[PDB]
Amino acid sequence: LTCVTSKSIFGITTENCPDGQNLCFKRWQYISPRMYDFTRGCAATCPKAEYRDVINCCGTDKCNK
Repeated sequence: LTCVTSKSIFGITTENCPDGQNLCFKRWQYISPRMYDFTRGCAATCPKAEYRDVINCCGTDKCNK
């Protein structure tokens, strides 16, 4: 599995996920009422987000682009 790890106007950076990591993720991390921080990459499991966070996972190449 290959996942996107960063994206902008320049394009995307991708990573061939390590062994056992067969999901891509997108995560919104609550920082404060007016701020969320965004990450995306490879994962082994799709953890349940704690309150105020959102985590979405998928299992096909570059699905988190």
